Amino acid sequence: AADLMAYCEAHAKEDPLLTPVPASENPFR
Amino acid sequence: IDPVGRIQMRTRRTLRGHLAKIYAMHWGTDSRLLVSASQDGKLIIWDSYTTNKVHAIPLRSSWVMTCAYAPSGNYVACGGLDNICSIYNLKVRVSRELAGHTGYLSCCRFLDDNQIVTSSGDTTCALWDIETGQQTTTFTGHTGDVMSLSLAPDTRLFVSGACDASAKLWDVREGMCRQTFTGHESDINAICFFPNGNAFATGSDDATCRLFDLRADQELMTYSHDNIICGITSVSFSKSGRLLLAGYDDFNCNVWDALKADRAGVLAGHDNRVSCLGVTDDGMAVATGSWDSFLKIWN
Amino acid sequence: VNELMKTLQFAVHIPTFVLGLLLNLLAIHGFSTFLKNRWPDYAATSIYMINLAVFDLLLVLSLPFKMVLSQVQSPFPSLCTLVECLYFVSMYGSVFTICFISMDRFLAIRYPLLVSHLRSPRKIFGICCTIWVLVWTGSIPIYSFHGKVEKYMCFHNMSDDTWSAKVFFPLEVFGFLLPMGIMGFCCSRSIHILLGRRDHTQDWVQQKACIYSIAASLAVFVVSFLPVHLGFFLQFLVRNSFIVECRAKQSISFFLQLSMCFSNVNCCLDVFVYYFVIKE
Amino acid sequence: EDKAAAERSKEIDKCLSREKTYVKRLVKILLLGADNSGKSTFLKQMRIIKGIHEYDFEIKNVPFKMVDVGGQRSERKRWFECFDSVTSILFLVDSSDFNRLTESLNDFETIVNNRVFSNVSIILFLNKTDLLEEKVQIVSIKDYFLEFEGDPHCLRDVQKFLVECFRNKRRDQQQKPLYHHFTTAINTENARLIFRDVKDTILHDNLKQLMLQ
Ligand SMILES: Cc1c(C(=O)NN2CCCCC2)nn(-c2ccc(Cl)cc2Cl)c1-c1ccc(I)cc1
Repeated sequence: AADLMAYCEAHAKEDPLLTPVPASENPFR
Repeated sequence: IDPVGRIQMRTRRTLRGHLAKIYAMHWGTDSRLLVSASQDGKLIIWDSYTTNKVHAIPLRSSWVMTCAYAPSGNYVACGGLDNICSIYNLKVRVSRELAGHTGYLSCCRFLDDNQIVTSSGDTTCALWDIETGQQTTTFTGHTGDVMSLSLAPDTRLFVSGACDASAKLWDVREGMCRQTFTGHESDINAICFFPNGNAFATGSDDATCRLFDLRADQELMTYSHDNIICGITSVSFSKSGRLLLAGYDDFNCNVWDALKADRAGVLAGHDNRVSCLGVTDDGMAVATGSWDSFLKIWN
Repeated sequence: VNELMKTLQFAVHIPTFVLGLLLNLLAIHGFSTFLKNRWPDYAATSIYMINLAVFDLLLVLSLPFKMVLSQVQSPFPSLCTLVECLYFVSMYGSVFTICFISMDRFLAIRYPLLVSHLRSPRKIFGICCTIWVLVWTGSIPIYSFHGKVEKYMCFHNMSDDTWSAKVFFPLEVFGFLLPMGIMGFCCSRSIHILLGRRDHTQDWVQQKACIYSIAASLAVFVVSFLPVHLGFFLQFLVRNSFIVECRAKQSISFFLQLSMCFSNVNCCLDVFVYYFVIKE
Repeated sequence: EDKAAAERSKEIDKCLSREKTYVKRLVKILLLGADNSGKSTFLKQMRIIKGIHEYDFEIKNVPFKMVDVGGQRSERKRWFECFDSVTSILFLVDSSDFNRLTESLNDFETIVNNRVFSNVSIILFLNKTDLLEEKVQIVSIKDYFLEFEGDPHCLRDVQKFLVECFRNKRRDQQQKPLYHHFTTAINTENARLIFRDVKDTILHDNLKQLMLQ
C-alpha cells in the first residue's frame, strides 16, 4: 500500500511510459 | 495521490512476417532483442529497434502457446500442445527437447542458464534442470490448468494462475506453495509481479483485473469498468508502478493506472484479439502482438 | 405521337433520374463503408459493386440532359457529344460490369478451389479498370456523328456514318450478344451447379436464395437489354432501306425511344436486384 | 554496420514468403471420435504417412493436414481449442455400438456448439456399416432410442435416423454445412469423399465471399 506509493514516487524518473522522453534518450523515436 | 490522467502512448514500429496469430512474446533483459512465436509453428527473434528478423526458428509442433527468452539472452524456450518444452540454443538448433509434462504447456520462464519453471495443462508447475534432462521439483495444489506463470524479480519465488479464479505463490527453494489468493470468477489468463517483488497483478476472463500483495496477503484492490466485457489476455508493468497494462479480446490494449484505479490510455492499431504484451526491462517501450500476426512497439 | 413521345420520355426519366441518383449514391456509400474498413471477404466484390454503381450513377447524370436538352435547340455540338458519349459509356459499362460479375459467379461456383486463391481484390480492380478502358475506347466512334447540322436537338439526327455494317455488327454481337451469351451460360451453369448440391449437404436448403438472386439477375439483364437492341436492329434496317412504310417506321422509332427510356431504368433495377440481396 | 544485417532479414523473408503459398493453400481437418470409433484402421486405410498427432497427405495436388487429437479432446476450456482456423472437423463414430451412440452424440453436441467452431464445417463418418448392416436385424435400433419412427429391421430407416440424430444436435443450423457418410472399415476410396466435402466447404466459403445472398 504505502510502500507501493513510495516505490512509485522514488522510481518515477526511470519510466519512459509515465514520462515519455524526447528523441535525445528515446531509441524508438 | 497525484493522478497521471492520460498518456499519449504512440506506436514506434511494426513487425511483419508471421503467418498466423501471435500467441506470446518476451522482452529480453537488454530490451533490444524480442522473441515471439505464432500458431503457425514459427518462433522469431526480432531486432526491436530496427525491425530486423534476427532469427526465424521453425517448430515441430505448430500448436504452441508459450515462449521464453533467457535473462542471459543465451537460450529461448518454446512450449505448446505437444507437451514437450524445447530449449533452443541461439548459438539455432534444439538444445534440449526437454520433456516430462502431460498437459499442454502454457508458460515457461527461465531462472538462469540452467533452470526453467513450466506451467502446463497437468495442473502442476514443474521446475526443470536442462542439464540433468528431468525435473528438479514439482509444485502441486491447484485444480484447474495452470495457464499463467510469473517469476519474482529476485529468482526466489513465483506465482501461478490456474483457471480456478485463484493464484498460488510458491517458493522455488522450498518446492512448495507459500500462499493462495482468490477474488475472480473465471480462468487466470495471465499474471505478473509488481517489479519491486512484493505485489502482483492478475487478469481473468471475467473482464476484471486485480492487484494483490504477498505482504498483507489480501486482495489490495481491483480494476473494472462496466463498458469492458472481454477477457484480459495478458498483463505487464511499468517500473514506476503508477501504471499497469492489459491486453484484451476487444481488439485493443488498455493501459490503466495502477494506483488511482482508472483507465489512463488505450492502444489501438490491432486488427484482431490482443494475445501478447510486454514491457522492456528498462521500461522504454511496450510491445504487443495480436491475432493479426502484427507485433507493434508502443512507447 | 410527338406529344406522347415527350410526355412518356419525361414521365419515365424524372422518377428514373431521381431514383437512380439516390439509390446509386446510397450503394456507393454502403460499399465504400464495407470496402474501406479493410474487410477482406467483402472487398473483391465491393470493388465491382462500386464500379457498377458508378456506371449507373453516370447514366443517371445524362438523364436531365435528355429531359431538358432533348428537343431544345442548343448551339453546343461539344456538349451534345459529351452527353451522348456519357450515355453510351454508362449504359454499356453497366452491361459489361454485369457480364463480368456473372462470369465471376460462375467461375467461383464451378471452380471453387481456384477462385479461392486467385481472388485478389487488386485483380478485381484490374478487371474494373479494363472495363472502363474498353468502354471509353469503344466510345470513340460516337465522335463521328456530326453529319451536317450545327443547331442540335440532342439524341436525334444521328449520322449514317455510324449506321453502316462496320459500326452496327460489332455493336450488336460485342455489346449485347456476347454479354447475353456469357451472362446466359454463366447464370445457367451456376444455377445447375448450385442445384446439383442435393447429392450432399443441407446447402440444398441453405444456398437457395443464391439461385433466386442469380435467376432474378439474369431476368433483369435480359429484359432490360433484349428488346432495346432488337429495336436498335429495327432502326438499322430502317436506315438500310429495308423498311419503307412511313407509319410503321414512325411506330418503330417510338418503340426504340421508349425501349431506351425503359432500358435506362436498369440503373434502378441493378440497384434492387443487387444491393438489396445483401445483408444491409 | 547494423543495417547490413537487414540483408539477412531479407533472406529470411525469402523463405517465409514461400510459406505464404502453402499456409494459404493448406486445408486443416480435425479428426475426432472415441476409442471404439476405429481411427487407426481409418488412417491405415488411406496410406497416410507427446500429445496431439498430425498427418500430412495430398489429394489432387491439394495439401491436407489431419490433426489427430489423440485423446486430448476431453478438455473443456477455450484456450486449448486453438483450432478455429481448422477447415473441417471429421468425426468417426462406431455406428454399431448403440450403447455408445448416446455418448458419441453428446460429443457431437458439445463439439459443434463451440462458438470457436462457428465457422467450421463438419464431416461426420459412421464407421463399420457392415457391423450395422448385419446387426440391425439382430438388434433393434428402437430398443435403444425411444423416438425411432421407421422400421427397426430396415437398414436405411435406421441409417437416416442416425443421420438425423447427429444433424439434430446443432444449434444455429444455418452456419456451415454438415456432410456425412456411411463408410465401412475398409474405406477404399474415402479420400475422394473427404476431398469432395472439403471442396464443397470451399464453395460455400466462396458464396460467402461473393455475397450472393
Ligand atoms: C432515337 C435515337 C436514334 C436514331 O436512330 N434516330 N433516328 C430516328 C430515325 C431517323 C432519324 C433519327 N439513335 N439514338 C441513340 C442515342 C444514344 C446512343 Cl449511346 C445510341 C443511340 Cl443509337 C436514339 C435515342 C434517343 C433517346 C434515347 I433516352 C435513347 C436513344
